[PDB]
Amino acid sequence: TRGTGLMSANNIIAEGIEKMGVRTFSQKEMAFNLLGLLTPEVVELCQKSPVMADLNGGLQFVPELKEFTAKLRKELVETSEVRKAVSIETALEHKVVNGNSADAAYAQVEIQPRANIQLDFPELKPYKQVKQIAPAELEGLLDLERVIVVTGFAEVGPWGSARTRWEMEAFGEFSLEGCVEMAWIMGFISYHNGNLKGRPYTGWVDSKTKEPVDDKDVKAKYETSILEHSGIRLIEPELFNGYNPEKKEMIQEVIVEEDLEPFEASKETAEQFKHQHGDKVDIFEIPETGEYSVKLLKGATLYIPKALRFDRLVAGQIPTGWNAKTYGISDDIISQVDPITLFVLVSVVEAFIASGITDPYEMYKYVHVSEVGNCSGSGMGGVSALRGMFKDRFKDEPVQNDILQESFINTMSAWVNMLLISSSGPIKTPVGACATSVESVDIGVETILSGKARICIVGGYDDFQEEGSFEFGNMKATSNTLEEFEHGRTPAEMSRPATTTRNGFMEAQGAGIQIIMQADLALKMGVPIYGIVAMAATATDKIGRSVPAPGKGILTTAREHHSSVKYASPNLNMKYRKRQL
Amino acid sequence: LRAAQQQWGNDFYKRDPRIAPLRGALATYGLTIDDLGVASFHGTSTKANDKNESATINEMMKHLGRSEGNPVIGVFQKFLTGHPKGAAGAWMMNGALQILNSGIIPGNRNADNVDKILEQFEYVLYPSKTLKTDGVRAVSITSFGFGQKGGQAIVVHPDYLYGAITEDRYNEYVAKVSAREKSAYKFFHNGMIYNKLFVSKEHAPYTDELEEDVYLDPLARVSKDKKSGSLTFNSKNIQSKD
Amino acid sequence: GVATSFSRKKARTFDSSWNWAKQSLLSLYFEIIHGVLKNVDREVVSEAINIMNRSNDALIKFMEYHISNTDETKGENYQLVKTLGEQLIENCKQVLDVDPVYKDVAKPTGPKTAIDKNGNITYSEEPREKVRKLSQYVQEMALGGPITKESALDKDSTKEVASLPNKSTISKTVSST
Amino acid sequence: LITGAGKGSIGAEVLQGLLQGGAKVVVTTSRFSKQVTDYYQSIYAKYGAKGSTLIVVPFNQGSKQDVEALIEFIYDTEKNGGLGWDLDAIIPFAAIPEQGIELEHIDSKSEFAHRIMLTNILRMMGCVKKQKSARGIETRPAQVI
Amino acid sequence: FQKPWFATVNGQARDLATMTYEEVAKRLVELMFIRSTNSWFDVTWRTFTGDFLRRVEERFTKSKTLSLIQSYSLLDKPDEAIEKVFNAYPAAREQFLNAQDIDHFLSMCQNPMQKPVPFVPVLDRRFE
Repeated sequence: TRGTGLMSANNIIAEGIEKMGVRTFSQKEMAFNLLGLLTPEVVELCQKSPVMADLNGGLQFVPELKEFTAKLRKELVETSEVRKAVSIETALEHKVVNGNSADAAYAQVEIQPRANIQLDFPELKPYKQVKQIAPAELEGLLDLERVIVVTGFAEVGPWGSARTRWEMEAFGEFSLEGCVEMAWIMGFISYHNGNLKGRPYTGWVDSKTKEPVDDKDVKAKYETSILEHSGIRLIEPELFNGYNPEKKEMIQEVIVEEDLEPFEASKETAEQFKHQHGDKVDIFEIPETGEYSVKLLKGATLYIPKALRFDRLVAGQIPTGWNAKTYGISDDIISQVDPITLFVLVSVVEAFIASGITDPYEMYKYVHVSEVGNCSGSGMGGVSALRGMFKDRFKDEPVQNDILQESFINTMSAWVNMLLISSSGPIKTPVGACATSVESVDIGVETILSGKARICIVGGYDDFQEEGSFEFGNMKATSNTLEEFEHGRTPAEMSRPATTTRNGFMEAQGAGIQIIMQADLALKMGVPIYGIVAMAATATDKIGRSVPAPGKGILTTAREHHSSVKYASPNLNMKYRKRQL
Repeated sequence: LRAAQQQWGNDFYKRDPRIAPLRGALATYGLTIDDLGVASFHGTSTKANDKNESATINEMMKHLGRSEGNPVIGVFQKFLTGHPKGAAGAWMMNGALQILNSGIIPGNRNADNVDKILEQFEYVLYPSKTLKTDGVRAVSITSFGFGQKGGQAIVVHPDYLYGAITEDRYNEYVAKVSAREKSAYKFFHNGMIYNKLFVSKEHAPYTDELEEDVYLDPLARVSKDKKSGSLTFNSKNIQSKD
Repeated sequence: GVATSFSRKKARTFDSSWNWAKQSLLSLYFEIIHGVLKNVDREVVSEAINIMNRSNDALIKFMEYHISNTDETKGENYQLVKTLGEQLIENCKQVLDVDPVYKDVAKPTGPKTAIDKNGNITYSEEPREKVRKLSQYVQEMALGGPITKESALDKDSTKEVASLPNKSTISKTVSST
Repeated sequence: LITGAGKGSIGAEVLQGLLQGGAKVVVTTSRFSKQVTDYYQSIYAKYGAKGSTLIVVPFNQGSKQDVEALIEFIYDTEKNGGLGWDLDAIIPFAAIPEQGIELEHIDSKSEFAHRIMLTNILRMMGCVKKQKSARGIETRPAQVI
Repeated sequence: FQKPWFATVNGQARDLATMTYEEVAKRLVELMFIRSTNSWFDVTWRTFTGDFLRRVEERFTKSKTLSLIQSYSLLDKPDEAIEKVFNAYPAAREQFLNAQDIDHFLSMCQNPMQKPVPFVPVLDRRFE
């Protein structure tokens, strides 16, 4: 049998053997021979006595096969080596007669690709081509202030930006432009321009080693790193303030049964312990320092840190090394806000880019400051802040005084306005949990149809955090990663929608943002148009007692009365409407 | 005129109970129900949601009498990203737009074996590999949240808008885009190599003297300041009779 | 070596052919319209088998739509796929309620060792001159050799597709030869 | 059942044919991984004909416990987490390559190989005999190729 | 002045960032090549224009290909060499210079082993 190619099962000498009038088989041929042996006639045959099939192809009739195959291989080898030892002599003789100058004209210049990362605007066809797809009656039929078009989108998520995410979602692998962008996002390369080792240089360098990188190499050098630290993967404790779902810190209440070794506490701290425990603690000043001594007595109440083992070890996390500073956000902002608010700012700037609008003020050349809304929203809001006010205040850790503001779901919308837009438009933050981002688009449309805003920034955003993931795994809404390891599933293949073995959703983090405008406005500003928003609707289901149970509310977006469907309505005819206009 | 265009071109179905708000919103741009090629599914990968979603969409298409053997192509984006709760739709929408302006319908690459129950849903196809079609015309984004939150949104290929305008206005637009696309491309690469895509505004476009003046004048716009080189409200373009 | 690998919980099932049919038609249909596949390629005939073997009503309806709504004016490709579609619908209607058949239609290949002037050895799977079909492969295997003695494919696939369900009666056996 | 049907093997082409022919096939893999399940899904989505099932299970033929557990898994009723199948054919192509190992070099590796390519074949045949005689199945013998 | 402002196209003041790759290459040939004598004023100026064309090819090629400009001697007919390079890569006729290809152009402008360029390519510290 001839396995794969060249070396495998001595394929090179196979033709040699065939010369002797023996047949060697491809895998497909030899597979057809074996399947012959399961045809009814051979099966019923094999049921009577054993059957010895010989699919040898007559090779049994070649004498001393061993030494005869060895012989053939020897003649191919000695003919290949002789013709190599003659080609290498003729090469040397050429190189001695023509030197290094007539054999230098044969060396061509290779061009190596650079990454030319495009913004991927929609291609506009010539007017004849775009006039043919729509019905000829459409021209002058639509109110182009009532037509909501999407003008710009971005996201920040486990696979980077919309651009990279698409490449991964469509082609299961990055191009050159993808690999570069993902590298740049995850920090694996910065861009240098000036003196490097004194010598002037321009282009990418490694971020760690400050070594020149060329674009052709960035795939080879950092693909593995990128694929390993991107997407759905094992939770990293760096990205969540040392949260390890293996060792999830709890505390536990114990009644102290024997006095504690007296310890040092400042006056205030001691008096705090005295107000809490009352008689169960004894405080005494130490005259020398003025620092107090505290002693817990029998029957006091102490909190022993334990540690639990949670079974949701995997989650869709923004690529390791993602950093708002990269996109150009300042440290005074990064400190102040919840990481969610970074994902939103980066989504909004990158969505504007994609829309062609670099300086948002440009939008106020064409609209009044009261006409640019922000109908985006979140399901759960700034959960880093909420953890910083409920756990990290309770544990008297140093938390900023204005943590409450940062927690509030609308704050991310507000922070956009305060840094980028500086509008006075409608500000409607919807909370729809998983459906928020669609409730947002619904609000956005309605806000623009109402006339209150000509442009709205819609979308959703949610962070992922210890307390969420724990409470999702308690409800049994998420996948149980230890059950998936028993099933052999690697992380990458744990989100498997519509499959038989789906048991729970992978929880992820990040934002998505679209810019929606009236078509008329969009055409006037000359902003790209990635699609019309023909319809957006929400719908609650029905009377029940299970809040997370999804229903058939949205089915209502297809209601129509079919009692009188005998003669098609003249209303559904475009010529009729156009005439009546 | 606009209200006249509205009554016939845009909102011809908002009273008629023989036209489904889905049917209408496709019919506006002279598309039949058979033109909704792709449905972007919530597809969380949980027992309950995925069967109830598929049943819903299958029943919409079956009521609206979408032709037998013309199933929507389901795209389950969440095999790759995972489910980011509130941002889920906003990813799916981005995915829908990318599908429209590419003709490429991605494939659920983790769809090892589609659940046998989903067979009963004729109008839903569950592809396991990317299909390069000759064009999508419309995409249905459907989400289902906690607390009976249930959304849908249709998104129609932008080329059905250009139908609506004249050759001259089209040509003006195409010019103005091709120019902006170039400026944006410039600003993007500059930003990316010098870490300055994000530039926080230090000032409102209006000074605190003009704040109220600008709010109260509906036709107040920003004009290129000659000195600063930014866009700011000038005191001669607020309550301006011109 | 003798570490236990097997467990019941790691069994992966695959039984959703009813779904993969429709994808496999839709891929073929777009491969042809973009011109990745041509009317001469054997790969078309393979896909037809792999579709006919998966035929049911639900598939036939899905073809009937996707083909009858193809606008043959839009290029030579669209007339090609519309002709091949109608054929493929007729074939699937015939073999509905017939058993699924393992039929190979690939090109039988023979080894080919080339040594160049420089002495580099290249192996290739060259299509055999005599045998071009499995039906001819059998006949070659029947006749043996001198040592064993003791004392429409590649030209028009659309036609070859038509002839898939039509069970060809063996007039005289290859055993007799 | 079919062991040793790795990618680029005779097995693989046998498997292709069987699926294409509506056979319900239990293939085994030594190196069970994402890449292998993704390949087998591709195969079945290409070829796998109506009323054809493909079960991919990890399995180390060189273990006696794994052979017994597999055969129990095929024959156990679905209710007991099995398949509840009566094998019609067994195709044990599972092997490990040995090269340059003459008589004097026979060691661990060669003895293990022998146990995969002989002994455990005899154990599978055994275990199939014991599950078919347990349920009094007499008229459905399992063709072994 | 004897060193014009480089980023001019048809007497209109622009910048490097607002010029296409074509418009740059033409403006190099306009200022650094001589029509009357039909020959590059310098040798290092021919080299500088080649190094810019091979950068273009690098920026718009999709895979490892063989440069159309194998030797800079082919630039001794410049307008044909431009036409030939921008016919292989017709995208570079409409796209503006990448911010990387602006920084590489200005790093070439301050090459010490070449006759200075006859134009002011930027207003910054080094304008003097």
